[PDB]
Amino acid sequence: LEPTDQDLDVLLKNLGNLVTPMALRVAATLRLVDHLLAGADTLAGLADRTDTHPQALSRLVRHLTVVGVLEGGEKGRPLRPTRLGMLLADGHPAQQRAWLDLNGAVSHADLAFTGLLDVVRTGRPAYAGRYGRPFWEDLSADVALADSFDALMSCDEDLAYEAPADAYDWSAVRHVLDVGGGNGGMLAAIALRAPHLRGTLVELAGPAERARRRFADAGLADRVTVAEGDFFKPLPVTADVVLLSFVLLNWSDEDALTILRGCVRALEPGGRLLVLDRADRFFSTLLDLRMLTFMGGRVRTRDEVVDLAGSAGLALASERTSGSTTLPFDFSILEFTAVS
Ligand SMILES: C[S@@+](CC[C@H](N)C(=O)[O-])C[C@H]1O[C@@H](n2cnc3c(N)ncnc32)[C@H](O)[C@@H]1O
Repeated sequence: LEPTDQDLDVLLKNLGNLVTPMALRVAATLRLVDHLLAGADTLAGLADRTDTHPQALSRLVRHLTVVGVLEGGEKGRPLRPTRLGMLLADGHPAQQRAWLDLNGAVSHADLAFTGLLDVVRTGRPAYAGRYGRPFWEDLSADVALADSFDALMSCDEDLAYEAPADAYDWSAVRHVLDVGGGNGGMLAAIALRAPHLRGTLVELAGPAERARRRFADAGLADRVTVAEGDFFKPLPVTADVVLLSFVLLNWSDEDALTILRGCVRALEPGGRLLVLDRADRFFSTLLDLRMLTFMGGRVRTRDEVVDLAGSAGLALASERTSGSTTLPFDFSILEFTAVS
């Protein structure tokens, strides 16, 4: 095959273009579009409001103009965002300004993509190599990253867990061990549906503190407790139900296996281990690479989790996938028993 000039152009402006996406991130981070919409319409004006180097900013601004994010400033027209540029306004529902915000977790993490070669070579995430510690430990210690990461996820919404909680019968369930339960959304929805149910959530300090508050707010502290812990170490209690809610997808096959082995060990005899997890092609592969690059994990298909569970001494007992009005993706609950 012989590449056309159009192929070359698309490679240079788009696919191989690492400059423009950083310009967008700098643009979002500086609230450039917001400052323009609030009245700034000159370079010195924007520079003054962003505390940026006037000449350097003009250069970012020329680029942003060529690529279609800003317009005007014809060297006597007024500097302004384009229709596309309006995506960076603070309140657009697509939250693109938050996604690109270098202060935010996702964009911050995206920068670790400069270590992608090593990621493809070793299968290991680049995040720690860039920032000093692994993704979740970083988010745990830094509330701005944690909250910013959470704010962009549908799981963080008010009714996020109603449907999955609705999908399983908790009536006879006595004690749920919620491994890496985050701020406790699933556990709370469960505890509310099952008044006699007790719960134990194991988490890093950051999310543990937020889960404590969620449980208190809900009148659940009497029966749902929070334990700060490392789910790579032996779990602190046993339970007739062990829950992994959107946890496995964050880990490599190897790390996910060590987590499950840990869960099987805390699972009381006869108990149930539950894994709740789960154009078009572009977005899944994007997500997949972020997951790999950020934390060493991946979205696994059903069978893949089944085989992984099988290697942890678990056998599939039942499976259910369903949709929600809240989530942009259907969810699924894999229910396992100890095969021994
Ligand atoms: C997808 S997030 C939250 C998952 C949550 N159960 C839910 O329903 O969304 C994954 C969680 O695993 C937690 N985590 C990561 N490493 C951990 C570890 N070593 N010990 C405990 N929790 C950990 C993170 O703090 C994060 O809250």
